[PDB]
Amino acid sequence: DGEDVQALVIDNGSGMCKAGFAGDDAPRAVFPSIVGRPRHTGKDSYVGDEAQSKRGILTLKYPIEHGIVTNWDDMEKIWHHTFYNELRVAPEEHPVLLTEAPLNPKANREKMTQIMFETFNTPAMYVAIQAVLSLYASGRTTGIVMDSGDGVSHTVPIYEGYALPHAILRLDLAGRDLTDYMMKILTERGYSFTTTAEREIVRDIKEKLAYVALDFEAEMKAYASSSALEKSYELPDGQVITIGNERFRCPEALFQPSFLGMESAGIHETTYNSIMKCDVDIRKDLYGNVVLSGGTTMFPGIADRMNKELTALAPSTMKIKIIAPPERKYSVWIGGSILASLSTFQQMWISKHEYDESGPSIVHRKCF
Amino acid sequence: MGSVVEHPEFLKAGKEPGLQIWRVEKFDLVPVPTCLYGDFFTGDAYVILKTVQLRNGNLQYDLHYWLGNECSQDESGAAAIFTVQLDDYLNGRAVQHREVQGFESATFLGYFKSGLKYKKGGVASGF
Ligand SMILES: Nc1ncnc2c1ncn2[C@@H]1O[C@H](COP(=O)(O)OP(=O)(O)OP(=O)(O)O)[C@@H](O)[C@H]1O
Ligand SMILES: [Ca+2]
Ligand SMILES: [Ca+2]
Ligand SMILES: [Ca+2]
Repeated sequence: DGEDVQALVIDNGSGMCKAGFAGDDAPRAVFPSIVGRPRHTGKDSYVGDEAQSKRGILTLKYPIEHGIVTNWDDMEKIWHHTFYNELRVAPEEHPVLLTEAPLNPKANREKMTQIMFETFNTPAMYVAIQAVLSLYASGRTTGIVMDSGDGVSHTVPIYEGYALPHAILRLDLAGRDLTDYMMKILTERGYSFTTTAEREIVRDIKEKLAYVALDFEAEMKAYASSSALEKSYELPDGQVITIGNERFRCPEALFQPSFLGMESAGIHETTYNSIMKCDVDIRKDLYGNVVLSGGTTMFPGIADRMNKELTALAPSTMKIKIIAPPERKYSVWIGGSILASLSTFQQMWISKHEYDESGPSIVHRKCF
Repeated sequence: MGSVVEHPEFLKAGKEPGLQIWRVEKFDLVPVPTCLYGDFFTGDAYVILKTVQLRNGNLQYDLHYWLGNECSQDESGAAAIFTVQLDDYLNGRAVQHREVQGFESATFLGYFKSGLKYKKGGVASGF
């Protein structure tokens, strides 16, 4: 796709990579962030859906864990696949915006930068924090983003365009944990979901039928008495199963991590704690601009439940607003697309010239 | 190495006490004709800088990004980012404010002595 120079936007997540062209309202390519290599022989590699389909003969790996790159050789294959197989571009002809997680280690930031300039010969590149881009996509400069994906959740207070690092909180409770939990409770129901292919079916049941109950205890009851809210789901073979309270117990684990044997605070309490770590004078503006982002925030009912819970934790006169855009699976990416399209961003990128002069540590000064 | 905005409009911003208004137009920040100040298209987003003279010789800045009910996501996103960029350009000294149609602060509404007015329509999305 491509005004004058066409910038690219790539949002790399633990579970999914979202990539596309700056100026588009949505990522053109969305694929699983999985690299597969032969269990025996041909060097060779597969990415995304093709790796998944050849899983019996490949060793599959996820280069990103909890939002952070832990394998750079496999990350390079994601990126190569992104440029040549998905976007069909020559990376040397385009400025590239990449995203990162809140608090990404310093060395990781340098490596991404080095890889783009030395492996892919990008003419220019930039690295942005994912939560800050979602805040921008919602048309705000101040607020708190609760970003939840497949591997990590974060609460990220932002003020006048910038994250407040001391107040950011990380919770290793996210989509993958919920899929796994749904496998466990559907099993207890009487079914059997334990295998890899089964995990894929369950991931789809969670995405299609799960929801967050506004009142968890009154819901268990409505279900314990009546059958009216149970749902049918058709398996790939035509068998039809019935889902009952597993529908809301699954995402309930976001608010009650003990359901997963976890000692942590839930997403509502993590959001509160992040707010309370900020200066008292900006907290009203945080409560008033709670932005949800990421695929694990797409459960129906989640925004109403966050509103109820934060209302209970804050003073009764505090105005609370939870913003949950219908496009929030891709808010990160869209924010990056807007940022990279601005007439005034020309000046922001790291150019190849700047890289050649200062090396990878240039990122600490240009990308903040 | 720096990241200094070179957009002609940043060079004009906040040079003297007064009101300055720009409209987001296809991912660019465009000056509004001064005879049209106070009439906002509800399908658009704008950035407003109010500069007040301080006893001190230096200038006080309040940046307000105004969001029409029908403005597109690229327009509200861009108005917010241009606000951050202008504030940064001004050495952080501006106080930023988000202004939503129908819910603007009294201070913002007070900038328009003949009363702000909404009109339907606007520039098309830059997406
Ligand atoms: N409609 C849905 N309802 C519930 N969960 C969903 C829905 N759609 C997607 N998800 C889940 O969202 C997760 C992927 O979201 P996302 O792309 O934001 O994550 P990521 O960026 O890959 O991960 P992370 O941000 O943790 O590194 C998966 O767990 C997926 O099952
Ligand atoms: Ca993500
Ligand atoms: Ca418009
Ligand atoms: Ca400021």
